[PDB]
Amino acid sequence: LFDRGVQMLLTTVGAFAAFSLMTIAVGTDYWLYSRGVCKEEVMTHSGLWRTCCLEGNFKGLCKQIDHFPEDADYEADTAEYFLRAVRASSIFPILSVILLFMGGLCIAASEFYKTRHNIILSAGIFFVSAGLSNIIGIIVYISANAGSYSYGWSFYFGALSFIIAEMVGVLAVHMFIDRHKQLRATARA
Amino acid sequence: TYMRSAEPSVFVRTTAEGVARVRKSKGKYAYLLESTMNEYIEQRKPCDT
Repeated sequence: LFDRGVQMLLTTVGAFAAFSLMTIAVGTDYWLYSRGVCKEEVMTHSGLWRTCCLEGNFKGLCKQIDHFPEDADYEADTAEYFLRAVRASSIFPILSVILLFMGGLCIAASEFYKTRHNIILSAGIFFVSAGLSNIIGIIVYISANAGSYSYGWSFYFGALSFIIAEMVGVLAVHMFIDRHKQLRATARA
Repeated sequence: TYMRSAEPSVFVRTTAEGVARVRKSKGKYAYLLESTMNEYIEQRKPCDT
């Protein structure tokens, strides 16, 4: 909002924080708190790949998530199959992870070859797209849930990583406006 | 002719396993049984038919 060095530092630290939070969110098996089984129904903490027990006779023995359950899964329509494929493969959380990493690389590499004026816009677009991918992934995960529960901290880790990415993306493109604004100012004089 | 071409065979050896396939299908299988017996189960346990 003021100066450039701090604003550079603020954007970089925000991008790194968003990347770390989102990477933790993807790799943490604490997304959903619901009653279930880790092999009778009991309190379980779920993620995207494994779900263990809480307050159970054994503690911390997860299984692979039954993305395609056996024993008469009953099948479903093409849209439901598509949704199950997205939820199982987690393409949107991972795609957002990739976009966040790419934007972090772009902003980090901006300190090299300052002349190229589209790398910062590329970083901003990458961060904005990562935020949109976060929205889509959260929505698809919650929809797959509905198919007494509470969400784990890692789900809220990935919820704030969308807010930070958009606030980083807002600043990143804002830097593109001002640094291009200087070009007109020096051209007029 | 469909039960001839129904692979796997939809025929049930006993009347107990006929309803058993129904409760394990969740609306994907229909059972042809006597009407008097049918009115029993629809009020009998597990009250899902």
